[PDB]
Amino acid sequence: ITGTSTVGVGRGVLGDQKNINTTYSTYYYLQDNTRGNGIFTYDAKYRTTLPGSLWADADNQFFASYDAPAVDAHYYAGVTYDYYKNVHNRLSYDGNNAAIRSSVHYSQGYNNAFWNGSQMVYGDGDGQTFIPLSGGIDVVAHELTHAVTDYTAGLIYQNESGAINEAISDIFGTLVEFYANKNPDWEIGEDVYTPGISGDSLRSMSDPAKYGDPDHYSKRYTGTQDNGGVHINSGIINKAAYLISQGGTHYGVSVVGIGRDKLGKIFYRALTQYLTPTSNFSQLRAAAVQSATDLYGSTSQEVASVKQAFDAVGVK
Ligand SMILES: CC(C)C[C@H](C[Si](O)(O)CNC(=O)CCc1ccccc1)C(=O)N[C@@H](CC(C)C)C(=O)O
Ligand SMILES: [Ca+2]
Ligand SMILES: [Ca+2]
Ligand SMILES: [Ca+2]
Ligand SMILES: [Ca+2]
Ligand SMILES: [Zn+2]
Repeated sequence: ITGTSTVGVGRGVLGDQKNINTTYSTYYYLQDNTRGNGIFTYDAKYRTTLPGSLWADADNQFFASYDAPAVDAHYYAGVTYDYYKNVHNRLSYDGNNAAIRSSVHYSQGYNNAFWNGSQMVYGDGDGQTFIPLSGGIDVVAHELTHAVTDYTAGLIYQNESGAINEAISDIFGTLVEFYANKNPDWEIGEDVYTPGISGDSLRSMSDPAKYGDPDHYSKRYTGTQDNGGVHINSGIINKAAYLISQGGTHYGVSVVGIGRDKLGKIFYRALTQYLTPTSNFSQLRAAAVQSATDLYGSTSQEVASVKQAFDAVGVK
């Protein structure tokens, strides 16, 4: 809508207070005009029709329980946008400042989230397995990254390419988490998962096997579930990414960590320059070393660490 840019205040899923960019026109809307072509947050009102209606508030104060998820989706989207802009010099997911849209309160007791090809969607969870998904910054960034991937490499959502697609989302979701410095970790969705059970998480990048995910190419899932295990085999790449950044010894192979920042640069470059819709793990390996090479030279430690990492997860 057309109106006056302003700032509201509200409480997020975790009960934290924060300021949000809104737009004033009769009502106060969850419309952030400060970022690219804007960030829009909608209310799906427990239905499945999208996107629903642009979030309207009467007083610019979002302290109602029903508001929480909207606050977070809106806020975290902004943070994610900033990350891409500040860090990778990317303007929105399309690189052309496309408007970012999210819908919350999707369905009833919906334990998931997704990028529908046009926007982000978040369920509220059943309150047992999950709480409103937008409460996790890694989650929001994961979703937004799916968009980035779509506009770039276009990795098809199945089998190996789909696993890569997933890993990308986990990696960047994690990097964004570190970027915001919000109790950063190498875990996925710990903030909205099992309300419930402390210390747990949906996925682990540092130790995927902890949750039954493969951490070695030899343990790759080859069935048909999960689109051919896109959310499973991602653990392999996730583990690799972890090693590149943090370093360590996995299956007898030692990897010298190069740090988060370099990890991001390397992966972003691979994503945007070398990956294709049908790329596989092995292709991912080549893209990654090519990027590092481009960035730090063939004889660099960076290239070295990338190689060891892939070796460590049995990806040649
Ligand atoms: C919390 C976690 C990061 C959320 C992830 C969502 Si997703 O974007 O990877 C996949 N979402 C869907 O498949 C929703 C249905 C759909 C809509 C449109 C097109 C295709 C599918 C995530 O990792 N989800 C996985 C784990 C769940 C327990 C949350 C999963 O969906 O398997
Ligand atoms: Ca209000
Ligand atoms: Ca965390
Ligand atoms: Ca996390
Ligand atoms: Ca938990
Ligand atoms: Zn995903």
